[PDB]
Amino acid sequence: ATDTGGYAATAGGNVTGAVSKTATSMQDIVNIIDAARLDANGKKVKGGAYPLVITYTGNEDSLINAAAANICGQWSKDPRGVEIKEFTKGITIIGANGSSANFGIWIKKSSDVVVQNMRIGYLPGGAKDGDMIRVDDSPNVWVDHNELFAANHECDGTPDNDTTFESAVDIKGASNTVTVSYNYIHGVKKVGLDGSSSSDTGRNITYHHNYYNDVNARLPLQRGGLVHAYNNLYTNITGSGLNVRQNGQALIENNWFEKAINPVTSRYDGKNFGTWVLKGNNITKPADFSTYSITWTADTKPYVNADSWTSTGTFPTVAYNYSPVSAQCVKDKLPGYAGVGKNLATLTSTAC
Ligand SMILES: [Ca+2]
Repeated sequence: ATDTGGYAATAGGNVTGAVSKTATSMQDIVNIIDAARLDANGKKVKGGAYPLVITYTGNEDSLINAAAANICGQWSKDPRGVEIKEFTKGITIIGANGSSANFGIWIKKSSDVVVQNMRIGYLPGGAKDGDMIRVDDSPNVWVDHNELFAANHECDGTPDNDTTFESAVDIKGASNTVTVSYNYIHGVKKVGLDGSSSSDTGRNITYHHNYYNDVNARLPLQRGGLVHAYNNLYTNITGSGLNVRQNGQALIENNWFEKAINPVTSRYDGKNFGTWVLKGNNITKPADFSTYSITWTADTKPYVNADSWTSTGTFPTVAYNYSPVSAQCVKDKLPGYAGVGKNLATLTSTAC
């Protein structure tokens, strides 16, 4: 019921007393959440009055298709997103098949929120934090079976030459336990941070069974804490992958890396290098780099790359229960389980 296969343990809105609602538009989602804060007497209840299961049936393909055709006109528009602020009764936002959104989900100071089967893409407002999914000061969040996409490209003359599009899954603050699973993330320059700054360290996050394709960096950009990445398929990484910083620890197991530049590294700070424990990935030694097109580059400040493909530290005993399939099975099967319209199907060895 509360098993996500990672550090997050939540059933979201699928609990006792849950109220099911259908949202046909972004504004409905907003109105529905607002109504869920009132008690039988019409007075607001801190954290929400009752649990919710919102089924989003909206479709914004027209907005998405128009944006895909004019990539550079997106960054300067107003950002669009539904905010889930201080809602702790339990909430699940699940898209209907055929559903789509050109707006993001921004979670702040909440807990026990699950967002599933949502196809989100080409969001406007990259220069004003137009994230697809943001988890801020929010423990027990599960982002599962979603398709997050844009174009892995940077337009000219954008603020900081970094704002053509914002991130897919940014995690920051006290979001102590989070699970990011079965997502199909493609065409994204900045996938997601795990800590917004050098001081924003900590958290225990699990990234499992995600399919990354044509992404530039931040898988994630980790600042301290623990990150467990297993059964992910990493292909066409154009910049860097898992960047473990501020003495963070990562357990990188049974993943498949292919056509990736700097898949596992610790760079951009020049100090306080993170560590990684590598085991069961398709790459087992430097000899495999050529086999899978793994390239390494240096940085202008002191850095550490896993070009020796050896463990550089340790990792505490993994709390939860999980059963990873082989890296080969991920490569062969994952694409059919990750994303939307897969009916939240999970990959087990039985299917390998
Ligand atoms: Ca952001």
